[PDB]
Amino acid sequence: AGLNTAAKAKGLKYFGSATDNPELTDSAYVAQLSNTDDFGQITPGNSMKWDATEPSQNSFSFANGDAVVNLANKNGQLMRCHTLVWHSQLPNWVSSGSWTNATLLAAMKNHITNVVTHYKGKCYAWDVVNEALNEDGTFRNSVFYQIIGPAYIPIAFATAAAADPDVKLYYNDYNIEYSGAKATAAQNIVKMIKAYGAKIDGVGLQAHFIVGSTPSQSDLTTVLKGYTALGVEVAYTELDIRMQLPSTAAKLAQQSTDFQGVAAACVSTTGCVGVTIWDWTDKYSWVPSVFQGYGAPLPWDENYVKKPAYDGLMAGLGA
Ligand SMILES: O[C@@H]1[C@@H](O)[C@H](O[C@@H]2CO[C@@H](O)[C@H](O)[C@H]2O)OC[C@H]1O
Ligand SMILES: O[C@@H]1[C@@H](O)[C@H](O[C@@H]2CO[C@H](O)[C@H](O)[C@H]2O)OC[C@H]1O
Ligand SMILES: *[C@@H]1O[C@H](CO)[C@@H](O)[C@H](O)[C@H]1NC(C)=O
Repeated sequence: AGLNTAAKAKGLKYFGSATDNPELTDSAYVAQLSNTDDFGQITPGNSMKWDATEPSQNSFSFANGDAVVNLANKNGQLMRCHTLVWHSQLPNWVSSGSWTNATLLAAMKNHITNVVTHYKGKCYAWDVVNEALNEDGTFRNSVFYQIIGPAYIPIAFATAAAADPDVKLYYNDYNIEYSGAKATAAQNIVKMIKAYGAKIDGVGLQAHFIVGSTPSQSDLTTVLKGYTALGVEVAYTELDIRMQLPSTAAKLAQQSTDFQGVAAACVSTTGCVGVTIWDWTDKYSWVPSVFQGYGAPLPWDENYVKKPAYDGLMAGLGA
């Protein structure tokens, strides 16, 4: 009947979509987001980030995040919660602080404890740390890495695990979906967390790909298995496949085969629990404002109509 029913038929936990609060006032959008044939899981695109949830130190703000959880709860959808420690979308107080290891650690831990406890029981997974790596596999020079060092990553995991012992704790990153230094470094982050003694349950593969330059099914699968071999689960967390504009029939067909291979890679890897697309309609994609000249990244167009990519995903799911 749809992407999520097809996904569950193959043993995945869900097919899902990100969303954001301004889109929840569009009744046609909400109708399809709420179609559980297609979406069994929701991620908030913005309202669980640090700037949204802790705009001032120890001053938490949950209304916008809770509005997304309320929509998922209405529909019986699972939630992925996104994201606790990330260098982007930080409030001014974090980025402008004069910190010591001890003072920034205390602020970070308090952020994690508060936000994870707030959403205790409500999340399938958290993206505990996002985007910790450079492309060469070195650590990104975020405030957290500059002040705390590598230990910030396992400390974050351990803090989240104390606050909610049942939720799956993920490390989430982009360009870790294909073989290379960054993916190896992400495997090493799993290993480092466990060597510290902290819990990590999953690796989140963003999957922000480009039409005609998408990793192949074989390389996707080799990489997924490289993480599941470590005793963690995997998911594609932010899938979109942006095209160089303008859209054409040929590019739409190529985008279908690109999405097809991602779904098929996940089915072929035991331990791949699901796929989340980063929103579901081109109308609301983040892409065009960030990647100049690119767009039309999703399985529905800006008029809420299925594109050939929808059929590619169904075909990759074996439906
Ligand atoms: O609305 C936008 C969001 O869709 C966007 O989300 C980020 C996209 O890049 C991924 O790497 C991040 O993990 C994800 O949160 O953030 C910017 C915002 O304007
Ligand atoms: O906020 C960041 C973006 O800067 C980032 O961009 C990558 C760069 O390498 C690629 O071409 C990949 O397709 C892009 O998505 O993307 C993720 C986002 O976190
Ligand atoms: C910060 O302190 C923790 C001990 O609380 C430690 O694990 C970490 O390595 C320290 N980092 C730096 C740069 O001192």
